[PDB]
Amino acid sequence: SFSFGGFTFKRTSGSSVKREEEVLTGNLQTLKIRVHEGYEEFTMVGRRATAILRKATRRLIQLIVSGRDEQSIAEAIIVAMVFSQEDCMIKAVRGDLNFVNRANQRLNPMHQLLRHFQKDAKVLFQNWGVEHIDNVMGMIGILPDMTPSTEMSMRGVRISKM
Ligand SMILES: CN1CN([C@@H]2O[C@H](COP(=O)(O)OP(=O)(O)OP(=O)(O)O)[C@@H](O)[C@H]2O)c2nc(N)[nH]c(=O)c21
Repeated sequence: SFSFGGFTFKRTSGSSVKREEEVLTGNLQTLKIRVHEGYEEFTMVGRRATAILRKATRRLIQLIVSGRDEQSIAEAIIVAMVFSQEDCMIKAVRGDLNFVNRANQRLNPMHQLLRHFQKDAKVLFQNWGVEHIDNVMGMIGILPDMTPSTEMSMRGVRISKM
């Protein structure tokens, strides 16, 4: 297990090979990220939300989240989207990233991204994408403005009523 974004991640299936990649944000800032290539499934546990995530190579496949309120659910979605390393997330960055930790040391690139989207996830959610969903009992969709929907949801994302 490891911790990211206030969530305890535990991998429950799959594996990944690693490779270094440089990505370029819209503000023309180069970020050096470590990509984990391959299908993996994780449970995420937070203070007020939990999630199950399936990802592949820079690609969120499926995310289910449960939480007490809109805020904590949003927090889990943000962490999963950043963790996915999806291009649309990199492209959602606005301005330069220069965040530091509690010892004023520069955060590594995944935490630069996390901090950025913890401040504002509007562009992230807006650029992520939406899809039609099926009616499945116990599950509901969520739109980029956090409105629930029985018909549509952000791509790959479902909210559990349980
Ligand atoms: C995006 N990220 C970041 N990340 C981090 O990289 C750590 C795992 O690195 P690792 O131990 O070198 O790879 P691992 O798959 O565990 O190797 P192995 O299973 O052979 O022991 C995780 O604890 C986590 O902090 C990731 N780890 C996994 N498994 N998948 C991922 O997508 C990611």
